[PDB]
Amino acid sequence: MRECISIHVGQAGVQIGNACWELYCLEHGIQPDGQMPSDKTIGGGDDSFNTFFSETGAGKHVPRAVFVDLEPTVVDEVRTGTYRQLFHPEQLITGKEDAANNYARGHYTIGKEIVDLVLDRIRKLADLCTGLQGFLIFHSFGGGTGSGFASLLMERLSVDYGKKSKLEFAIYPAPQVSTAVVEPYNSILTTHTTLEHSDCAFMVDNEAIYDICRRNLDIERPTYTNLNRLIGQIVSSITASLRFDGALNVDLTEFQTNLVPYPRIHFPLATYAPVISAEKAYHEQLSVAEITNACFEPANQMVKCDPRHGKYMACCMLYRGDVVPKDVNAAIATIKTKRTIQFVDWCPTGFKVGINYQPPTVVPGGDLAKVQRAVCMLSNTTAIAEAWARLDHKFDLMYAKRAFVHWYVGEGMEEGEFSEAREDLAALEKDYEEVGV
Amino acid sequence: EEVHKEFQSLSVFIDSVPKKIRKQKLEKEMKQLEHDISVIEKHKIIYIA
Amino acid sequence: MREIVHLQAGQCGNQIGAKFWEVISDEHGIDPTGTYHGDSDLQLERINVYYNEATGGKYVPRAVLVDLEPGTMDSVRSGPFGQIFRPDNFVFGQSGAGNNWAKGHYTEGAELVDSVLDVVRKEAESCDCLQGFQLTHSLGGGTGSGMGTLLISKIREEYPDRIMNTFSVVPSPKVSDTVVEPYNATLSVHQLVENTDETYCIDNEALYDICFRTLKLTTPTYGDLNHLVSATMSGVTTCLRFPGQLNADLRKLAVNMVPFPRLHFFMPGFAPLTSRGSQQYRALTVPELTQQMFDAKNMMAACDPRHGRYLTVAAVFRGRMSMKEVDEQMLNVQNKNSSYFVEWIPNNVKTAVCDIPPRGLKMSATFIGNSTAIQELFKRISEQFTAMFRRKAFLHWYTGEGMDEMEFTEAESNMNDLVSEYQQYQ
Amino acid sequence: MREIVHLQAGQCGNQIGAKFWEVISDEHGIDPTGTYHGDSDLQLERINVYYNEATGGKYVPRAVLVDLEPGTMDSVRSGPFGQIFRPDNFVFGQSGAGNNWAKGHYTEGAELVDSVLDVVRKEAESCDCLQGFQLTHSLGGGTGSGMGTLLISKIREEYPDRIMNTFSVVPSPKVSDTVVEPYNATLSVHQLVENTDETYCIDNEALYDICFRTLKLTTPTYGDLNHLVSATMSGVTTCLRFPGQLNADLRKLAVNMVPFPRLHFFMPGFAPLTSRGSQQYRALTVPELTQQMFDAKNMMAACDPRHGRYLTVAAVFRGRMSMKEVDEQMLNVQNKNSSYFVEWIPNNVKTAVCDIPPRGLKMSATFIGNSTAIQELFKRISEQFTAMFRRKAFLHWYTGEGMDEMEFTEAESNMNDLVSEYQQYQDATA
Amino acid sequence: QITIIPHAEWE
Amino acid sequence: PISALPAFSYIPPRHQGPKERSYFSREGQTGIVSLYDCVFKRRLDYNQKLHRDDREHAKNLGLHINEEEQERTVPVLMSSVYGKRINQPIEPLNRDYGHVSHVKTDFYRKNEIPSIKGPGFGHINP
Ligand SMILES: Nc1nc2c(ncn2[C@@H]2O[C@H](COP(=O)(O)OP(=O)(O)OP(=O)(O)O)[C@@H](O)[C@H]2O)c(=O)[nH]1
Ligand SMILES: Nc1nc2c(ncn2[C@@H]2O[C@H](COP(=O)(O)OP(=O)(O)O)[C@@H](O)[C@H]2O)c(=O)[nH]1
Ligand SMILES: Nc1nc2c(ncn2[C@@H]2O[C@H](COP(=O)(O)OP(=O)(O)O)[C@@H](O)[C@H]2O)c(=O)[nH]1
Ligand SMILES: [Mg+2]
Repeated sequence: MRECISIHVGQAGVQIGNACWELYCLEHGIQPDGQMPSDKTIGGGDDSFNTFFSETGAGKHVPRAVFVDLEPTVVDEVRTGTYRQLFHPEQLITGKEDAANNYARGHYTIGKEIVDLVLDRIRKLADLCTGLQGFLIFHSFGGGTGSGFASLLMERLSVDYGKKSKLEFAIYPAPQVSTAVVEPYNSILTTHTTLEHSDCAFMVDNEAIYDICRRNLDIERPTYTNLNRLIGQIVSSITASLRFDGALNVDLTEFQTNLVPYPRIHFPLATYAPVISAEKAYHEQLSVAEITNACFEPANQMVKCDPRHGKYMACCMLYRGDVVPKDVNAAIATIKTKRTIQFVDWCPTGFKVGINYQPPTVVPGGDLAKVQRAVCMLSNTTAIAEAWARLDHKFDLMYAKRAFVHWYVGEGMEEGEFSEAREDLAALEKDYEEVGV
Repeated sequence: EEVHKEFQSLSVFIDSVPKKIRKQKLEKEMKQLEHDISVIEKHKIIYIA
Repeated sequence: MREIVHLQAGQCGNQIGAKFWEVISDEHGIDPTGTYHGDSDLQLERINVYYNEATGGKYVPRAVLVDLEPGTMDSVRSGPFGQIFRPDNFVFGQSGAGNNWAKGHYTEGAELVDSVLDVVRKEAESCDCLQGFQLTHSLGGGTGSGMGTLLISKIREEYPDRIMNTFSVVPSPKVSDTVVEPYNATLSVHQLVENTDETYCIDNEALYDICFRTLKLTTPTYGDLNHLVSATMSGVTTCLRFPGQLNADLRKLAVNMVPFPRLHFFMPGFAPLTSRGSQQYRALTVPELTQQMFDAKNMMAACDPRHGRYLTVAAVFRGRMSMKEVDEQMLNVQNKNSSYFVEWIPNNVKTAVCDIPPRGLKMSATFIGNSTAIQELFKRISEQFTAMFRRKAFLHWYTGEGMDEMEFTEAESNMNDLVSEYQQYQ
Repeated sequence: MREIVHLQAGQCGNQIGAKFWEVISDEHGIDPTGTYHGDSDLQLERINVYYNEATGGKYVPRAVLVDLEPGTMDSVRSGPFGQIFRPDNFVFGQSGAGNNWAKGHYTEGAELVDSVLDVVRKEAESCDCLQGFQLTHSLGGGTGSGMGTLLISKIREEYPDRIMNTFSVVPSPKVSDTVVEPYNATLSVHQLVENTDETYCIDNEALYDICFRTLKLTTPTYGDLNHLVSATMSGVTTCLRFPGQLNADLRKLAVNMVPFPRLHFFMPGFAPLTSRGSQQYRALTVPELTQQMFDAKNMMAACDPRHGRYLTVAAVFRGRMSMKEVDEQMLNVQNKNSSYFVEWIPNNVKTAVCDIPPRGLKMSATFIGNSTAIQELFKRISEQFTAMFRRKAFLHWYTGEGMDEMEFTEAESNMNDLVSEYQQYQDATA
Repeated sequence: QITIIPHAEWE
Repeated sequence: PISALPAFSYIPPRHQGPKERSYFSREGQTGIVSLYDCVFKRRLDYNQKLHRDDREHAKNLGLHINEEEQERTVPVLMSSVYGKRINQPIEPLNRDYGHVSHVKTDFYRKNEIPSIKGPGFGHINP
């Protein structure tokens, strides 16, 4: 029975877990204590809250997540937060010292101390689950822990569970704004493991949610919590088919099959619609055609790239709320009758439509006004590789003069892994070019 | 406190003889006051003559 | 769990360290008695980075105070917050160095170093996981520029992995109070470059310059100079003690500011330094601080960054804001003053935000930058030192300690090599 | 049930015994009159190990105070706890020995040993089940170094099975107040090694160093030294006196402490010694207690243990506490200082626990060590003795008392053989 | 279970 | 001295005035009124939860930071920001669309072997 396990690693992973688990608990009715006000007894939906929560002997519901950080305070704030008794104590795992923005430190020196502890914890959650669907793993490329420890942990999980699918959600370094100067090295070195040990990954850059939140939602002063809320809503849109019934329910394996044409091409881009504030939502009627047209606007992409500069390979629509398949068909005909939207010649039919019933909810302290229908789009296209190209340019300008190499070398890795990963990314960009041909 | 703060204000290296005597004067008071507070905490009832 | 040991050498560093221990006591809520009278319990969560615990809720500092003269010891012993320190940590000699580096480093050095290792050890095993060492001294004294270079030499052999940071005070040629100052400094800079992860250069003349013009105070004493240094040290570690949106530590920056192991001299800055009458015509906003540390007049040392290229830049913000505009102001200043940044490193600026603001002002930021302007500071010392050494003036004092003349040439050669490779990186 | 008989010899032994009886009377809540005014029931449960019952609810110390000079008895009787001792327990001659071991041991000792044996036999047949004898003297005296060893010989003949321990004050080479001190030392050490189950060596120079630096007292009188020795002597037997989590006694420590009968010399130590300045800045914990008892400066003897190898170590803890910090801390202090412990004995550390804290404090610890460094002081006594003896100096005072010339030779041979086997046990392969 | 102090001591 | 008196240093002991004169609220005492009681009247017991008696509140013992954030009108801790106003009322939860396991709740039972014997009291009257 459908169950998914969270492996949130890094400060980004922990904060995303904060947002997401708040969203799940208010989606299902969980109080912060761990007792819903009405479980089973009066009606009661057993299948509703066992994709994420598990029942205990005292009738409390435990999240199916693992919070891992090599620094204490980011998880200590959760241990002292309002969900202290909601979370499991041994689930929250901390370290005394961190990688300090070093992939090498997070991969070879400090990760091996607690890798056994996190893998035994994950084995316990896998014991708890009966039919496991996949692991949602949240991290960033820039942070040393969130790169090195994430890479080592998922390369352990690959041999631990050969078939059990892994969904990698990660923060992509932004083209212009940056919070570190050693992040290109860590991203380049992470990309090898993210290529060889992933089935589907959702690298996102902060600048896109910044500009979208400013333009559509009218908040002049955005913070990280709004981005985390949007990411959590995207994940809830993904998992709505597992949580709640629909006319065309879509399992994770369904879009895994219908999003990946070739094994090396598993880097889709996700988008959500609609994102409007209440004051403007007063005036504008919302329908399927308008929201699905909002999906295809390049200004609403969560990754800084123009799909008009590339070609769509596959597209997965996840409609949610009060939507009707006739309107989906009308919208898809309207979309297909556009010259600006391009598709590869080996995909005349490039759409995976799924439909749910329950509308998305709104989170207290949130930003989005309530909208009775919503949609998520997962587009596999070739316009993403230019971000890898500019990251390669930044890495090359770093690596010509051997800057910051001494930190990694004194840690103790071998230097040609840098050039090896550069070659691998050049090959990946070449493969994307071949598909673009 | 003022005796001990004076004891605390005291020089760490004490080479001179008039230093060496003024250390003791506080300790004579220090032992006395500690003795008095010790015995009054022994019981709450004070039957005295 | 994450601890810092705060060494204390020389008359300058002792008064600077005394001021620092007062300031952070006024951030965590410690009376001169030593009890926690704090209001927020957030003030008492991470106090064990700087303080050790004692019976009855007593907090003792993790500071080892050393000086070759017991007289300056009594001064801090008579200070306002002089009562918190442990007298066992008070280790001192009997005869001073007379501002002679070789006397400190060699002659009067061997006897008292052994005592200070034991306490430095004793604090080290007290903490379960020690992040690294903190030491304050002046590069113009006999102990701190002397002994102090000897202490860091031994502890790097004994704790190699641990980070050592030094708030070393750098002499100015414009206002000089020592004439053998080039001799002791040139024999000190060689010690820092071979063993130091990060160094901060601080000049008293620019600290006077800020008080004269940025603050316009009528009589800046040495107490005002020390607090301005002290607030920077609290601005370094504010993200370690208190949580913030983008947490960081001393190692988060340490890897981020060092492109090559030779370059570890930085430009500390404090953002909210405004004159007294300016507060009336003011409206506290984030870009105001952004304009405030990116002028060279706010710099606390004696070199203009407009004469060099900024290699790496950090601005650690302390207080509650949001990150969107501070990235814009990061991006705005990077595109505007592109010439003064290096081309081979895009995104030269690393930012961190801690939520807890300082007492007395909502908004505070600490700027730590590595620029090519620091090469104008070593060159000016060699201009003086070679004038001394060409005539062999003031040599019999150092030669009286038994050391050779070869040490002078290598120290100049190392600093000449340092500024040569520092010039090729421009 | 398990009684201790306190033998008290010489001026030094008399003073330290007076201090020790004062301290244990403080612990058991006994006034200078003789009545019990303590509060807790456990303060009077095993009082009969040092105290004999007397009518009117009185308790008399179970000690025998012997001296050839009547002068020190007047001071003892004039002390604060002076009238607590039974007058019949005082055995004094009319003239002393004048620091002459031969006069103490042979000529003038013979008349008074009969009286001492009479009172000791009465005292021994008082108690039903006697654990043994605990003696206090100095090897540099005339009586304690002299007739005290003769009493040890007679008692070891009389009661072979009972445990006897000597808290012996050993002279220092640096600070010396007698010239025939090496003569008395070499003529005594032979007796102690021939019949002694355990010796605790205390040195006044080391005690003075403790007074100088650890406690920082400006005018350290001999009362300070006697108080410290009293604290050590109490801490030895606190476990026997009071219940604990892991009880022990004199035989518990001695059987565990003596691998071979020739090695019974031990250095003592007391943990909670801090200056009044140091009391303010301290976190009183078992970690700091272990650090303080394992630093070699706190040692009560005149030998640095870092030049030898610790054969065996025992720690008796006083006060309420949890064993795990002790077991892990003895384990890690075994682990770091691996060079200073012998390899042919695993788990060189033996621990005992008593719940009742000392009065006026919450935690305390007493350390008893057998280490290789103690042979240094013996070899220095030999270096002094041979240098004085080679010129045949100061021997007429002894030779007028009727002994031969070969007793010095055999005592020197005995102590040379002892330090030889001590060094060969130092140099041993597993 | 009562403290007793002399008058001179109390003064 | 008066000249050695500083030029701008005005820092008292870290105590604030009224709640208006604070970044925070809820002013209270130190909790200790005599440092003689502080230094001397230490505790004979050892608490087993803490490994060091000096580290009295190392595991958040008797500290109510969450309670103080809910008391104060604004979340100072920025992670306390993300969940504060859940107590305010939100759109009633929609429940009718969620899976329920009819197969397990009907097909699968525990015991009671009904087919063999039917002598029960008050049954099979539909
Ligand atoms: N979207 C989002 N990104 C975050 C968040 N927190 C951190 N990040 C990103 O993560 C990157 C650094 O990684 P962190 O998660 O902060 O730290 P880490 O993963 O523990 O790795 P280290 O920095 O070495 O300790 C930064 O560049 C941020 O862009 C968050 O809450 N939301
Ligand atoms: N910033 C600052 N510098 C100081 C202070 N006190 C002394 N100094 C500097 O310290 C230098 C003298 O140091 P010195 O006492 O010889 O150091 P020592 O030999 O190591 O003890 C002088 O050049 C002063 O400029 C102070 O309070 N603040
Ligand atoms: N530690 C200590 N040693 C003492 C004390 N009184 C005397 N001594 C030592 O005893 C030695 C003299 O012993 P002595 O009186 O000749 O012993 P006696 O001949 O048996 O009476 C001196 O060397 C002193 O150091 C004391 O109170 N404490
Ligand atoms: Mg991190």
